[PDB]
Amino acid sequence: DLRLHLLLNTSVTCNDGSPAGYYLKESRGSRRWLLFLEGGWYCFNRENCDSRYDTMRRLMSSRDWPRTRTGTGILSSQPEENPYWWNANMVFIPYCSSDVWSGASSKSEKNEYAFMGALIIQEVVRELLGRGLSGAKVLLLAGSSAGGTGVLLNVDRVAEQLEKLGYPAIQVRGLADSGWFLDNKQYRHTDCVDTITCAPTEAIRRGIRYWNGVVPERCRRQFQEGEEWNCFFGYKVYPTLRSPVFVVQWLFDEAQLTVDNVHLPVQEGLRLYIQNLGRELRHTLKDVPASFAPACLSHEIIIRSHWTDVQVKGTSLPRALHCWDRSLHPLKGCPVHLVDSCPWPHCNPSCPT
Ligand SMILES: *[C@@H]1O[C@H](CO)[C@@H](O)[C@H](O)[C@H]1NC(C)=O
Ligand SMILES: CC(=O)Nc1cccc2nonc12
Repeated sequence: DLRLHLLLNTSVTCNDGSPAGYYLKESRGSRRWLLFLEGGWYCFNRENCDSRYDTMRRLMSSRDWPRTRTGTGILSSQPEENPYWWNANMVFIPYCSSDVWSGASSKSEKNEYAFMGALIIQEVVRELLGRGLSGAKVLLLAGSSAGGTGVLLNVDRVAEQLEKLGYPAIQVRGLADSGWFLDNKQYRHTDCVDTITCAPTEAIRRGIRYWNGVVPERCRRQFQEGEEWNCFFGYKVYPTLRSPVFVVQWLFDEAQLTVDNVHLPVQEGLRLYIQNLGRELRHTLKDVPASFAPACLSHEIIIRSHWTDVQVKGTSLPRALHCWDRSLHPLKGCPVHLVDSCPWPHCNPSCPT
């Protein structure tokens, strides 16, 4: 299990002012640290953040958090379930800021909620240094869904922060799972009048000004003021990053199809859209040298119990991540770029059922 630790700096809080925290399994005999970022959508105005506080309060408050948690998938400590990093120090950071890990605004008398996702990550890193992280050699920042996007938004921040604090020997890397979205044309169109009819391109623009959200500096200087929402999209923010990032993304992500207003007898018009979405996602990963993109209709992977089962062209995800490890020291029989080529959901037989 991983034990809960509330942040000693109580000014860094969840949405409702309660302090944030992290769960930790520690491993003396290892200098490897896995920091996982939870996902769970977002909220971008007063009224849908109020609805989130009624039925998704654990994603906005820590007052009801459990006392331990069990690592699963890549966070497991059993080699049978986690052939990749079973012996590493494990950290699980609950997602309680609803800002795609981008906010930097406290609760005050102008703000009903606090959005401090970007600062939650700083404070966890700073407080973990005094518990072993100072002697680490690799800090892998991972996350799923909204946590996957938060990896891309924060991976260079964690590197830069450890450089100014006097720890230049720590190698910061990122693993973004199911956070590689496309701002594409929709299957049916609705203009942003409320929460259900507001596309992510436009909800995130409102979110940034509501959250006071931050983006990677070098991406900000490209799109400049008013256009920071572009940096929330994988193929646009990835080229500006310096830290090595491994990208995992289903070719037909269910969250991508949801925001595209697709709900699965498919006829022609829809057949082309689904096929065009798969080819478009492969085009964006063409220059991503460390990637893993099966042709399945699913969502999330790296922390599910059976994350070892999916294979792309004979290679499982934990093997590709191990091949990634060696490349950071083309390897014979140990590939890192694994993107399916068949063009319909479940054309790969190892897809999750
Ligand atoms: C707590 O965190 C805030 C925001 O990062 C910072 O301004 C403040 O100095 C911190 N306090 C301590 C005691 O570290
Ligand atoms: C759950 C989550 O974080 N979703 C998203 C983040 C960034 C861009 C997106 N485009 O569609 N969905 C997006």
